[PDB]
Amino acid sequence: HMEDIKKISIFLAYNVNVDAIKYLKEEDIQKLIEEFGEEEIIEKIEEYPRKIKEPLDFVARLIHAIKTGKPAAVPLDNEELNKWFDSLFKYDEERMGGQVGIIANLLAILDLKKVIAYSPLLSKKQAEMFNNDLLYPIVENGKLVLKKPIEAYKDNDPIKINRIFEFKEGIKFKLGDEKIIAPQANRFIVASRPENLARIEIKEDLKKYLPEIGEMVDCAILSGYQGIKEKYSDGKTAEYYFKRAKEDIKLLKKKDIKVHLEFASIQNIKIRKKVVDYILPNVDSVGMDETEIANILNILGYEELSEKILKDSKIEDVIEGAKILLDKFNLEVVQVHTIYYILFISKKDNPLSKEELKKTLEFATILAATKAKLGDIKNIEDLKVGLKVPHNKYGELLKEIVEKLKKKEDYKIVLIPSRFVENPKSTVGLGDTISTGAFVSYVSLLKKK
Ligand SMILES: Nc1ncnc2c1ncn2[C@@H]1O[C@H](COP(=O)(O)O)[C@@H](O)[C@H]1O
Repeated sequence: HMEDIKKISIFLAYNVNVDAIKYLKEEDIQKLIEEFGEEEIIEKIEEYPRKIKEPLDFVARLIHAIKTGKPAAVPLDNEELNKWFDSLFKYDEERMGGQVGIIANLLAILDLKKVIAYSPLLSKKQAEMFNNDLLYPIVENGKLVLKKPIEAYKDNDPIKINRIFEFKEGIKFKLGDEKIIAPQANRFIVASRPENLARIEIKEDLKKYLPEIGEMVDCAILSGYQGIKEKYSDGKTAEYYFKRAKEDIKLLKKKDIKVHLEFASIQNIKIRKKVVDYILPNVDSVGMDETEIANILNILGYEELSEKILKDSKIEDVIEGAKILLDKFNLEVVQVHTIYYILFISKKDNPLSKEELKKTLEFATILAATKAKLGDIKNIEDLKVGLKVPHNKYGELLKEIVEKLKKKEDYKIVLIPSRFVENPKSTVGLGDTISTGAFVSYVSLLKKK
């Protein structure tokens, strides 16, 4: 369990935010009903507002989402309503949000050699969420300077905050003559994609220093493409920002680094196709689940294979879909993870051995089990709790099937069962945790060679 991971430097971009979370109870929803009126809410629920313009909009959309138990996200109509919303519906706790912020703080906890995180906005309240060991790129006096986020914040900068409302399964309240029971625990999110506050991009002053960043770094993890809009009020489009994102990878890759992408669940099929066209063909590693790999194969035209994966979920079909992704997009490794297993596929000429790829995946299952059972990771010593979680029994059966499948190839295929937690404290961002552990451990073993 010796960690060669600490010898790795990494760059992260682009999405960082603050998560203000409210843990709802029956008493909280009852107070909203009395304050705003049972009859006005019912009338508003039939209206089904697309955006929240008055406090009654948030109340109606929240109750509507609890009734279905399905996730829902509704933005505020205007950014000038932020202070009014926060003073009206107070939070329980604030913490770091976003794929960059969460993973960077975790990598800083794991004593990585150098962790450079970048985000467009850096207010004082946001810069205090970062770990003190993190570094933020700044241009001053015509040179690239890495300084700590608390020493590089800006007072005039806006802040991006996601207001999250969690409700447990079976929360019961009465609205009118209807009795409402939550069929499933879920989250209702009040958040906005960046426009007129910031943009998903590396600013023009830092773009000339991306190759210099790629020299002092071993690998990069890029995320946040789901926040790009189709059109913008100033006249810019998604193509404008996806082209520049393609430029950032090319500038970073003028030096020898590995770039990793975690395939996020993007509802917009048009932005999802942009990530397949602009980002995926230009990175070196990709991680996803069974649902997203079927979405990718569907975009590539393998509709017959996409339907088999979503309907039956047999490992032999998922393996065949990952081999299509590997050969088409100049990738080095494809990683597929579920609740039962995590699959790893590389080409035959990969410098790592079969047993080394297993050790890479064994670290990913320990880091994931720790976060699922503990709910959060605050110290390196906490990994011993994830070690206590035994392997999935059904995944051991899948492992034997993969060994037998190799009866007659140019691929290194490794399967390992996942350390499943029966009663996890949380499940948000667990896919980013497994994928980061596998990629970071994979870059470690390549560095030894
Ligand atoms: N109770 C659990 N114990 C361990 N791992 C889990 C548990 N629930 C979910 N996971 C992992 O979380 C991943 C979710 O990633 P995603 O759906 O891509 O965000 C799954 O593929 C599982 O590997």
